[PDB]
Amino acid sequence: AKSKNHTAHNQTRKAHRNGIKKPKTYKYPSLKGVDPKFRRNHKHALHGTAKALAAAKK
Amino acid sequence: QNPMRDLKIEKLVLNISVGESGDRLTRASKVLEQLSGQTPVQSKARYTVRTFGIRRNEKIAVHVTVRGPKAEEILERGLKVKEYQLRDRNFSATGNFGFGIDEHIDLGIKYDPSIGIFGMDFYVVMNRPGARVTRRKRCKGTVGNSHKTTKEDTVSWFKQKYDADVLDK
Amino acid sequence: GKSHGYRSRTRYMFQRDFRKHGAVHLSTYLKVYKVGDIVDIKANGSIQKGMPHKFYQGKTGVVYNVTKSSVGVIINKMVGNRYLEKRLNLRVEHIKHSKCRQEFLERVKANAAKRAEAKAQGVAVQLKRQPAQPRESRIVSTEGNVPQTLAPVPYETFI
Amino acid sequence: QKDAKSSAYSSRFQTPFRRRREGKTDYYQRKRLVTQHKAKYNTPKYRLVVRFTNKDIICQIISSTITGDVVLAAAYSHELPRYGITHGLTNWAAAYATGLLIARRTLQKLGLDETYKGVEEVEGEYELTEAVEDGPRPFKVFLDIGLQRTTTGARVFGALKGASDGGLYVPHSENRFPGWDFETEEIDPELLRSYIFGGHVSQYMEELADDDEERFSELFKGYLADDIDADSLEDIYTSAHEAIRADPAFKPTEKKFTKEQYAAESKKYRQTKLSKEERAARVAAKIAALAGQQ
Amino acid sequence: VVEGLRRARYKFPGQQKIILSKKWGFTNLDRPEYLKKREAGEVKDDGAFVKFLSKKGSLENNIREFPEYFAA
RNA sequence: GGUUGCGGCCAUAUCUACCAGAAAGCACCGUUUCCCGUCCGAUCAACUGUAGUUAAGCUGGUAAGAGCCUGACCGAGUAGUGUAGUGGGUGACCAUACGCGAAACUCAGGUGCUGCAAUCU
RNA sequence: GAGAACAGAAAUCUCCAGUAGAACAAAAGGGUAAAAGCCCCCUUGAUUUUGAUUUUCAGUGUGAAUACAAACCAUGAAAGU
RNA sequence: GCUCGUAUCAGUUUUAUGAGGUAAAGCGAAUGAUUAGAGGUUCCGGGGUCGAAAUGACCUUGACCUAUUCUCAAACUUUAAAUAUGUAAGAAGUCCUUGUUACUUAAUUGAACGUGGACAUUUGAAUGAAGAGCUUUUAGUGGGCCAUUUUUGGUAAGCAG
Repeated sequence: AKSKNHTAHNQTRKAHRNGIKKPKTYKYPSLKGVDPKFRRNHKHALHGTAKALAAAKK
Repeated sequence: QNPMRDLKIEKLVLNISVGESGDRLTRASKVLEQLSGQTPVQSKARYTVRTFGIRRNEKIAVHVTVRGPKAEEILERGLKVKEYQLRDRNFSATGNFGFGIDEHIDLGIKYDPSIGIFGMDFYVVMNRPGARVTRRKRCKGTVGNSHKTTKEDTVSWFKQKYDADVLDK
Repeated sequence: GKSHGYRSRTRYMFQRDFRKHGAVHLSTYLKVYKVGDIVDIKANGSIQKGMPHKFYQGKTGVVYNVTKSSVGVIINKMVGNRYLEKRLNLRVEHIKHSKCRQEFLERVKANAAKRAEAKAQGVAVQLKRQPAQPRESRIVSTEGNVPQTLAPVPYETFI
Repeated sequence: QKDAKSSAYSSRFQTPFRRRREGKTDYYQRKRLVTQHKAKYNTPKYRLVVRFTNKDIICQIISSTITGDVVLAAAYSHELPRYGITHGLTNWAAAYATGLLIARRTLQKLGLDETYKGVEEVEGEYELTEAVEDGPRPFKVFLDIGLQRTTTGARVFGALKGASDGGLYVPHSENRFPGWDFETEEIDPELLRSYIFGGHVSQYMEELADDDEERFSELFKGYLADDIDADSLEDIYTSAHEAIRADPAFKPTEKKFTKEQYAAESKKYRQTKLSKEERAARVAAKIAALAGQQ
Repeated sequence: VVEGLRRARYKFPGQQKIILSKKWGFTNLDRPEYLKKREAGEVKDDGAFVKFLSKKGSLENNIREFPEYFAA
């Protein structure tokens, strides 16, 4: 009692019903996976930038 | 047109190949060292063949390389032993040559009964200035056709020096 | 049994080249990639560390991370009915900049130049690109170019 | 003909890089030296390239770009005699002097001359150019010897030590200086100082004068002509060192001539290419004479 | 030879045609072209096939070969 | 324009044969006391550039050169290929319509360019 | 290919040619020539911590791992690895 | 259902820029297969005629170059399509102030983020958009089959894949 093993029939149609729309993009992407040295530096630089901006517009 | 194209002895390799290793091999290395004035290098086996009774890495041979006036004088001894009779077939097509002798005592070595009788072959490699050019690390090169050695030129040189002729055939 | 390895069916794809074997020229190491740069992936068969997968061979992505000898590239890969963001740690030998992005940046600079020129005098710059318009009317001469009449040739074996 | 290479062989032959087949550069170590940490985006990687030919010492400070390597500072043993070492322009002491000259030259050029003065009371001790607190870091350059064999007591490491003493921060270890012992892992400062100030050459001159006057008169001819001896050579080495520390500015020459006349002379003495029409005439004459029987 | 090829066609499957080639024998040159080259000297016979002279190459090698074309 | 050092593109740069090379810029050497390494100062290391050749590494030039690059309304709109027909044909396959479009062949040209620094009748 | 007494088709030595036609544990395919092959020297990074990532994937797990980070080391003159 | 009015879009094209080794083609280009000569064969091999002397002669196998020549390759290839396929076509953008940093640089050198300023009905191709986007929850399904093309095993099958 053998049966059909595999097929890609109807798969593209099923995908394209409500499918291949592009993923949504963001400003300020996640900083995970980037160099942790750069992460520490960016954290300190952002803190300093916020402090300086508050000082500039008190 | 011959400023530096004159031939000069590059080196003389003194080679013996013993069918077996052990006492024969070390005593033959010893006599070669005593004849050459320097320690020789032992050559192992490249593969295994049953007829010659050899196996891989067996230290089959011993040879040495001598250059300069000592090479020249050892050559003079070799030609004296060989009666200064050489062959065109003996001479190679690249300009180098050589020949083999037996009973090394003929060269003028004091017979030690321990070492016994041991033959050996001399091979003379010959060229002109430019060996540094051909085998220096930086900017490797090859000498030109005119600067390259050849059989007729080397037989002419070998006759003119020592006035030792070669038989026609 | 079936075989689906990491480098399966990559014979000719990762085949190095014809008469381009051996060491790689140092321009590739001299190129500089920053975060946000669009880069093309073409795996080098002679370099085995940092090699991308055969799927990402020939794809284009955005640099999101920079490291000692590598670069983080973001590729949108179609998985089923959607694209997922895959992050690759590729090497500078396998990675290469995008001439398309360079051309677009050059066009942006040019476009700004023409807009500045328009602000200078306003000569209807028409910033946007237009497709291949149909060719307008033209008059072609026959002096020295009298039409040579052609006819279909009879069949011949030609063997 | 046995000496006939196949058309297929010549077609499938892949020639190496031009410098590789000229035997000038090792692209392995060149990649290892030029490849820069990608997190340091456009930071140049500076190599102190040292090159040795008899009659010439070349020391250059080079960074690498896509269009080619660019030279920052250069010092030459052929202009060393202007600073005061006339003979032995390719020895260990001359290499040290050239390294000192290039180090001082680039420090003056880039503004790190006052800071990182180097060593003035040179004795031969192994030390690196440490960074000064509350100031700029020392100029970091990596040694480049090309195909020259790295070994103990080499003039390449003489130039290395010369630059390190001049003030360039060159990362290095002392186990290659003349005076480092294999059995006892300690460098001999006195031996290194002698090599720096020409102690080996002075020793050779003294022993030749003691034993063999024939060779001592056949060569060392410049020293005999200019009345130079064992102590005077150390004196002139020190004077050259202080003169280098004083004026490393690299005053150039006007070349006493002009590139236009140089080019004109070289062109008139050079050989000229043959035109396509001339080649066609040559083959026509060849078929007329060799082939056409006149 | 046409009849012999017809018999071979009978032996063979499918459909075959018999064509009177306009080239000279087993060469790839039409009969006028071979005739003109052979009255000239770019054509010289080997044991079975024929050797052809090239406008490019080593002139002395062609001259030690192809002597008739140059000296004719 | 020659040359050297560092190179970029990596044969228009390679390979075979031959001829030429003023002046500068590696040479056999004098050498092995020292550093260093080998059976062998041949390689590598080192000190003198001093008696000395263009040897010839190197460069340039020449071959109806091999190779390698660049083109073509040469091959050839051919092989192949996407789309269409209730097109042909027993079929194998083939033609047409709307498009895309090779390679090998055949000719023609070329035989390194260039960056930084230094130096040279 | 040429040459050297035994030594010859095959023993060791020496030149010349040699785009790899060799070798790299294995099966095949890639890859590698001042090396990724052969030899020599040192050595344990085949170490610790827990993250991120690729491949089959449901973007689950197992198997390998690409790039880092914080340490401690090896090697090399050093760049680096 | 939720947040939102001509939207961060697209089973499409164009422009620009990547990747491919399939069709084709090629084997006087590599590997493997394969037909036929001819030329020179003297570094071992076979017999015949000069016939008691070796590299003193010829015909063969051919220790072997061509002007070579006929055919080929799913697990061969220099070359190499068509159809498919990855990106980009901007305001989350482009240019002066480097303001912050414990990262980085020899260095206020770079890296990242940002404050001040300039850019409108061609805000940077075409076409369309029937409202973009987003979340929860759950049914049935998880035996498929048949054209036209590509294609595997098989003689073939209304065969199997």
